[PDB]
Amino acid sequence: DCSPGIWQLDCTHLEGKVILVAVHVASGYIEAEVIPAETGQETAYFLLKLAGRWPVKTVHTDNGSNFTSTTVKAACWWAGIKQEFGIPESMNKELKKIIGQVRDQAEHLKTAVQMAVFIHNKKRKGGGYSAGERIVDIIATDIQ
Amino acid sequence: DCSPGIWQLDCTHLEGKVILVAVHVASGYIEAEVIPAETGQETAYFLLKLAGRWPVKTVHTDNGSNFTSTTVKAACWWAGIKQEFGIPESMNKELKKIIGQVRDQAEHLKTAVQMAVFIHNKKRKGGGYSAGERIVDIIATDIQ
Ligand SMILES: Cc1nc2ccc(Br)cc2c(-c2ccc(Cl)cc2)c1[C@H](OC(C)(C)C)C(=O)O
Ligand SMILES: Cc1nc2ccc(Br)cc2c(-c2ccc(Cl)cc2)c1[C@H](OC(C)(C)C)C(=O)O
Ligand SMILES: [As]
Ligand SMILES: [As]
Ligand SMILES: [As]
Ligand SMILES: [As]
Repeated sequence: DCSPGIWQLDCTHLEGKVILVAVHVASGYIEAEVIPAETGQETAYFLLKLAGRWPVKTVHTDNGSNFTSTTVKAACWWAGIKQEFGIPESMNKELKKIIGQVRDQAEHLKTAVQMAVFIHNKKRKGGGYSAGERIVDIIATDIQ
Repeated sequence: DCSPGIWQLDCTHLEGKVILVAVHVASGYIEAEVIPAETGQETAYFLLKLAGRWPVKTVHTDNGSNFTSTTVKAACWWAGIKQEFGIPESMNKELKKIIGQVRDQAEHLKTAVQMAVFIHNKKRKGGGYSAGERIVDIIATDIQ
Protein backbone atom coordinates (compact mmCIF):
# COMPACT_ATOMS: atom_id res chain seq x y z
CA ASP A 1 0.00 0.00 0.00
CA CYS A 2 1.33 3.35 1.31
CA SER A 3 4.33 5.58 0.53
CA PRO A 4 7.31 4.40 2.65
CA GLY A 5 8.03 7.84 4.11
CA ILE A 6 4.69 8.51 5.82
CA TRP A 7 4.41 8.42 9.61
CA GLN A 8 1.63 9.21 12.01
CA LEU A 9 2.48 10.90 15.30
CA ASP A 10 0.09 11.33 18.30
CA CYS A 11 -0.07 11.38 22.06
CA THR A 12 -2.05 9.23 24.47
CA HIS A 13 -2.43 9.56 28.21
CA LEU A 14 -2.07 6.86 30.75
CA GLU A 15 -1.23 7.15 34.45
CA GLY A 16 -1.11 10.98 34.37
CA LYS A 17 1.73 10.73 31.88
CA VAL A 18 1.92 11.42 28.15
CA ILE A 19 3.00 8.78 25.65
CA LEU A 20 4.18 9.97 22.25
CA VAL A 21 3.53 7.33 19.55
CA ALA A 22 4.98 7.19 16.00
CA VAL A 23 3.50 4.80 13.44
CA HIS A 24 5.05 4.10 10.08
CA VAL A 25 1.79 3.71 8.18
CA ALA A 26 2.85 1.21 5.44
CA SER A 27 4.21 -1.31 8.00
CA GLY A 28 2.49 -0.81 11.38
CA TYR A 29 5.90 -0.45 13.10
CA ILE A 30 5.73 1.89 16.03
CA GLU A 31 8.19 3.73 18.20
CA ALA A 32 7.14 5.38 21.43
CA GLU A 33 8.35 7.47 24.30
CA VAL A 34 6.88 8.51 27.67
CA ILE A 35 7.35 12.30 28.04
CA PRO A 36 6.38 14.28 31.19
CA ALA A 37 3.95 16.60 29.30
CA GLU A 38 2.76 17.49 25.74
CA THR A 39 5.02 20.33 24.67
CA GLY A 40 6.19 21.46 21.28
CA GLN A 41 9.78 20.95 22.49
CA GLU A 42 9.15 17.26 23.22
CA THR A 43 7.59 16.76 19.80
CA ALA A 44 10.41 18.48 17.93
CA TYR A 45 13.00 16.43 19.69
CA PHE A 46 11.24 13.16 19.01
CA LEU A 47 10.98 14.10 15.30
CA LEU A 48 14.65 14.88 15.21
CA LYS A 49 15.27 11.47 16.74
CA LEU A 50 12.99 9.65 14.34
CA ALA A 51 14.34 11.34 11.25
CA GLY A 52 18.01 10.34 11.75
CA ARG A 53 16.92 6.74 11.83
CA TRP A 54 14.39 6.38 9.04
CA PRO A 55 13.65 8.22 5.86
CA VAL A 56 10.77 10.47 7.09
CA LYS A 57 9.07 12.29 4.18
CA THR A 58 5.76 13.45 5.66
CA VAL A 59 4.14 13.08 9.11
CA HIS A 60 0.43 13.07 9.89
CA THR A 61 -1.29 13.55 13.24
CA ASP A 62 -4.79 13.59 14.55
CA ASN A 63 -4.30 17.00 16.19
CA GLY A 64 -2.82 19.54 13.80
CA SER A 65 -2.26 22.06 16.59
CA ASN A 66 0.36 19.69 17.99
CA PHE A 67 2.47 20.86 15.10
CA THR A 68 2.23 24.64 15.36
CA SER A 69 5.10 25.30 17.76
CA THR A 70 7.94 27.14 16.08
CA THR A 71 10.11 24.52 17.80
CA VAL A 72 8.30 21.86 15.82
CA LYS A 73 8.38 23.77 12.55
CA ALA A 74 12.12 24.28 13.07
CA ALA A 75 12.71 20.50 13.49
CA CYS A 76 10.61 19.60 10.39
CA TRP A 77 12.43 22.31 8.43
CA TRP A 78 15.95 21.22 9.44
CA ALA A 79 15.37 17.53 8.80
CA GLY A 80 13.32 18.14 5.63
CA ILE A 81 10.01 16.69 6.86
CA LYS A 82 6.80 17.93 5.26
CA GLN A 83 3.53 17.70 7.04
CA GLU A 84 0.71 15.62 5.56
CA PHE A 85 -1.74 18.18 4.08
CA GLY A 86 -3.19 15.05 2.42
CA ILE A 87 -5.04 12.50 4.49
CA PRO A 88 -8.67 13.17 5.49
CA GLU A 89 -6.27 3.43 13.28
CA SER A 90 -6.32 2.11 15.84
CA MET A 91 -2.90 1.01 17.06
CA ASN A 92 -3.39 3.36 20.02
CA LYS A 93 -6.22 1.12 21.36
CA GLU A 94 -4.09 -2.00 20.65
CA LEU A 95 -0.73 -0.78 22.01
CA LYS A 96 -2.76 0.31 25.09
CA LYS A 97 -4.03 -3.30 25.17
CA ILE A 98 -0.42 -4.63 25.04
CA ILE A 99 0.61 -2.08 27.75
CA GLY A 100 -2.25 -3.23 30.00
CA GLN A 101 -1.05 -6.85 29.74
CA VAL A 102 2.64 -6.22 30.66
CA ARG A 103 2.07 -3.36 33.18
CA ASP A 104 2.53 -5.94 35.91
CA GLN A 105 6.06 -6.74 34.73
CA ALA A 106 7.48 -3.31 35.43
CA GLU A 107 7.53 -0.54 37.97
CA HIS A 108 7.60 2.40 35.53
CA LEU A 109 5.06 3.11 32.89
CA LYS A 110 8.00 3.84 30.48
CA THR A 111 9.36 0.31 30.76
CA ALA A 112 5.95 -1.22 30.14
CA VAL A 113 5.60 0.98 26.99
CA GLN A 114 8.91 -0.13 25.51
CA MET A 115 8.05 -3.72 26.42
CA ALA A 116 4.72 -3.21 24.60
CA VAL A 117 6.43 -1.67 21.59
CA PHE A 118 8.86 -4.65 21.45
CA ILE A 119 5.98 -7.19 21.42
CA HIS A 120 4.11 -5.21 18.76
CA ASN A 121 7.02 -4.79 16.34
CA LYS A 122 7.87 -8.52 16.61
CA LYS A 123 4.53 -10.42 16.29
CA ARG A 124 4.17 -12.07 12.89
CA LYS A 125 0.90 -11.34 10.98
CA GLY A 126 -2.11 -13.65 11.49
CA GLY A 127 -0.81 -15.36 8.30
CA GLY A 128 3.22 -13.18 7.23
CA TYR A 129 6.10 -11.00 8.48
CA SER A 130 6.27 -8.79 11.60
CA ALA A 131 5.91 -4.97 11.59
CA GLY A 132 9.67 -4.84 12.36
CA GLU A 133 10.55 -7.00 9.37
CA ARG A 134 8.02 -5.10 7.15
CA ILE A 135 9.41 -1.62 7.77
CA VAL A 136 12.88 -2.77 7.01
CA ASP A 137 11.73 -4.61 3.83
CA ILE A 138 9.71 -1.65 2.57
CA ILE A 139 12.54 0.81 3.14
CA ALA A 140 15.26 -1.35 1.62
CA THR A 141 13.07 -2.13 -1.41
CA ASP A 142 12.66 1.67 -1.89
CA ILE A 143 16.53 1.98 -1.82
CA GLN A 144 17.47 -0.67 -4.43
CA ASP B 1 31.59 -8.21 7.03
CA CYS B 2 29.97 -8.62 10.49
CA SER B 3 26.93 -10.49 11.84
CA PRO B 4 23.83 -8.24 11.48
CA GLY B 5 22.79 -8.53 15.12
CA ILE B 6 25.92 -7.12 16.78
CA TRP B 7 25.87 -3.69 18.42
CA GLN B 8 28.37 -1.76 20.44
CA LEU B 9 27.13 0.37 23.33
CA ASP B 10 29.22 2.97 25.27
CA CYS B 11 29.03 6.31 27.00
CA THR B 12 30.90 9.54 26.34
CA HIS B 13 30.92 12.74 28.33
CA LEU B 14 30.48 16.20 27.03
CA GLU B 15 29.30 19.32 28.87
CA GLY B 16 28.97 17.52 32.23
CA LYS B 17 26.39 15.25 30.64
CA VAL B 18 26.50 11.61 29.57
CA ILE B 19 25.79 10.52 26.01
CA LEU B 20 24.87 6.88 25.45
CA VAL B 21 25.90 5.71 21.96
CA ALA B 22 24.79 2.53 20.12
CA VAL B 23 26.63 1.41 16.98
CA HIS B 24 25.43 -1.36 14.72
CA VAL B 25 28.87 -2.70 13.82
CA ALA B 26 28.20 -4.07 10.28
CA SER B 27 26.75 -0.73 9.05
CA GLY B 28 28.13 2.16 11.15
CA TYR B 29 24.56 3.33 11.94
CA ILE B 30 24.33 4.90 15.34
CA GLU B 31 21.59 5.87 17.72
CA ALA B 32 22.26 8.05 20.72
CA GLU B 33 20.67 9.60 23.75
CA VAL B 34 21.77 12.22 26.32
CA ILE B 35 21.06 10.81 29.82
CA PRO B 36 21.63 12.78 33.07
CA ALA B 37 24.09 10.18 34.52
CA GLU B 38 25.54 6.68 33.83
CA THR B 39 23.23 4.32 35.68
CA GLY B 40 22.31 0.72 35.07
CA GLN B 41 18.66 1.83 34.83
CA GLU B 42 19.43 4.18 31.92
CA THR B 43 21.32 1.45 30.10
CA ALA B 44 18.59 -1.16 30.54
CA TYR B 45 15.96 1.19 29.26
CA PHE B 46 17.96 2.16 26.20
CA LEU B 47 18.50 -1.55 25.41
CA LEU B 48 14.82 -2.19 25.74
CA LYS B 49 14.26 0.67 23.32
CA LEU B 50 16.83 -0.51 20.85
CA ALA B 51 15.68 -4.10 20.84
CA GLY B 52 12.04 -3.41 19.85
CA ARG B 53 13.32 -1.65 16.78
CA TRP B 54 16.10 -3.84 15.44
CA PRO B 55 17.03 -7.46 15.74
CA VAL B 56 19.66 -7.22 18.54
CA LYS B 57 21.50 -10.53 19.02
CA THR B 58 24.61 -9.55 21.02
CA VAL B 59 25.92 -6.23 22.37
CA HIS B 60 29.54 -5.32 23.04
CA THR B 61 30.92 -2.46 25.12
CA ASP B 62 34.28 -1.11 26.06
CA ASN B 63 33.45 -1.21 29.78
CA GLY B 64 32.05 -4.57 30.84
CA SER B 65 31.10 -3.26 34.28
CA ASN B 66 28.50 -1.08 32.55
CA PHE B 67 26.60 -4.30 32.12
CA THR B 68 26.61 -5.77 35.63
CA SER B 69 23.50 -4.08 37.02
CA THR B 70 20.72 -6.57 37.65
CA THR B 71 18.56 -3.98 35.89
CA VAL B 72 20.69 -4.44 32.81
CA LYS B 73 20.80 -8.22 33.04
CA ALA B 74 17.00 -8.19 33.39
CA ALA B 75 16.58 -6.15 30.15
CA CYS B 76 19.01 -8.39 28.16
CA TRP B 77 17.22 -11.45 29.54
CA TRP B 78 13.70 -10.27 28.70
CA ALA B 79 14.53 -9.14 25.18
CA GLY B 80 16.82 -12.12 24.49
CA ILE B 81 20.09 -10.19 24.05
CA LYS B 82 23.35 -11.99 24.73
CA GLN B 83 26.46 -10.12 25.62
CA GLU B 84 29.51 -10.34 23.36
CA PHE B 85 31.93 -12.68 25.20
CA GLY B 86 33.71 -12.67 21.81
CA ILE B 87 35.50 -9.56 20.62
CA PRO B 88 38.98 -8.78 21.99
CA GLU B 89 36.43 2.42 16.58
CA SER B 90 36.32 5.30 16.54
CA MET B 91 32.87 6.70 15.80
CA ASN B 92 32.96 8.30 19.25
CA LYS B 93 35.78 10.66 18.12
CA GLU B 94 33.90 11.31 14.82
CA LEU B 95 30.37 11.79 16.21
CA LYS B 96 32.05 14.16 18.73
CA LYS B 97 33.50 15.93 15.67
CA ILE B 98 30.00 16.21 14.10
CA ILE B 99 28.59 17.42 17.49
CA GLY B 100 31.29 20.10 17.73
CA GLN B 101 30.32 21.43 14.28
CA VAL B 102 26.54 21.76 14.92
CA ARG B 103 26.72 22.75 18.63
CA ASP B 104 26.16 26.32 17.51
CA GLN B 105 22.80 25.43 15.95
CA ALA B 106 21.13 24.42 19.19
CA GLU B 107 20.70 25.44 22.78
CA HIS B 108 20.68 21.93 24.31
CA LEU B 109 23.41 19.40 24.00
CA LYS B 110 20.67 16.76 23.31
CA THR B 111 19.48 18.53 20.17
CA ALA B 112 23.01 18.86 18.84
CA VAL B 113 23.52 15.08 19.42
CA GLN B 114 20.43 14.08 17.48
CA MET B 115 21.40 16.55 14.76
CA ALA B 116 24.85 14.89 14.71
CA VAL B 117 23.34 11.41 14.58
CA PHE B 118 21.10 12.50 11.65
CA ILE B 119 24.11 13.78 9.63
CA HIS B 120 26.10 10.62 10.38
CA ASN B 121 23.40 8.11 9.41
CA LYS B 122 22.74 9.99 6.14
CA LYS B 123 26.19 10.75 4.60
CA ARG B 124 26.95 8.48 1.65
CA LYS B 125 30.34 6.64 1.75
CA GLY B 126 33.41 8.30 0.19
CA GLY B 127 32.50 6.16 -2.88
CA GLY B 128 28.47 4.00 -1.78
CA TYR B 129 25.37 3.96 0.46
CA SER B 130 24.79 5.74 3.81
CA ALA B 131 24.95 4.03 7.24
CA GLY B 132 21.12 4.44 7.35
CA GLU B 133 20.64 2.70 4.02
CA ARG B 134 23.25 0.01 4.96
CA ILE B 135 21.63 -1.08 8.20
CA VAL B 136 18.31 -1.44 6.52
CA ASP B 137 19.84 -3.37 3.57
CA ILE B 138 21.79 -5.71 5.83
CA ILE B 139 18.79 -6.48 8.02
CA ALA B 140 16.34 -7.01 5.17
CA THR B 141 18.84 -9.23 3.33
CA ASP B 142 19.08 -11.35 6.53
CA ILE B 143 15.21 -11.65 6.49
CA GLN B 144 14.66 -12.83 2.88
C1 LIG C 1 13.29 0.14 38.03
C2 LIG C 1 13.51 -1.32 37.72
N1 LIG C 1 14.07 -2.07 38.71
C3 LIG C 1 14.31 -3.40 38.56
C4 LIG C 1 14.89 -4.14 39.62
C5 LIG C 1 15.14 -5.51 39.46
C6 LIG C 1 14.82 -6.13 38.25
BR1 LIG C 1 15.07 -7.99 37.97
C7 LIG C 1 14.24 -5.38 37.22
C8 LIG C 1 13.98 -4.03 37.37
C9 LIG C 1 13.42 -3.29 36.33
C10 LIG C 1 13.09 -3.93 35.03
C11 LIG C 1 11.80 -4.26 34.67
C12 LIG C 1 11.61 -4.85 33.42
C13 LIG C 1 12.67 -5.14 32.57
CL1 LIG C 1 12.36 -5.88 30.98
C14 LIG C 1 13.96 -4.82 32.93
C15 LIG C 1 14.15 -4.21 34.17
C16 LIG C 1 13.19 -1.93 36.48
C17 LIG C 1 12.53 -1.22 35.34
O1 LIG C 1 13.05 0.09 35.05
C18 LIG C 1 14.06 0.27 34.05
C19 LIG C 1 13.92 -0.56 32.75
C20 LIG C 1 14.05 1.75 33.68
C21 LIG C 1 15.31 -0.01 34.85
C22 LIG C 1 11.04 -1.14 35.68
O2 LIG C 1 10.35 -0.15 35.33
O3 LIG C 1 10.52 -2.11 36.29
C1 LIG D 1 14.93 24.86 22.90
C2 LIG D 1 14.82 25.23 21.44
N1 LIG D 1 14.22 26.42 21.16
C3 LIG D 1 14.06 26.88 19.89
C4 LIG D 1 13.43 28.12 19.65
C5 LIG D 1 13.27 28.58 18.34
C6 LIG D 1 13.74 27.80 17.28
BR1 LIG D 1 13.62 28.37 15.47
C7 LIG D 1 14.36 26.58 17.54
C8 LIG D 1 14.53 26.11 18.83
C9 LIG D 1 15.15 24.89 19.07
C10 LIG D 1 15.63 24.04 17.95
C11 LIG D 1 16.95 23.93 17.62
C12 LIG D 1 17.29 23.11 16.55
C13 LIG D 1 16.33 22.42 15.82
CL1 LIG D 1 16.83 21.35 14.48
C14 LIG D 1 15.00 22.52 16.15
C15 LIG D 1 14.66 23.34 17.23
C16 LIG D 1 15.28 24.42 20.38
C17 LIG D 1 16.00 23.12 20.56
O1 LIG D 1 15.44 22.24 21.55
C18 LIG D 1 14.52 21.21 21.17
C19 LIG D 1 14.81 20.44 19.86
C20 LIG D 1 14.48 20.22 22.33
C21 LIG D 1 13.21 21.99 21.17
C22 LIG D 1 17.44 23.47 20.91
O2 LIG D 1 18.11 22.75 21.70
O3 LIG D 1 17.96 24.48 20.37
AS1 LIG E 1 1.38 15.02 20.84
AS1 LIG F 1 6.16 19.03 10.22
AS1 LIG G 1 27.49 3.50 29.57
AS1 LIG H 1 23.48 -8.03 27.98
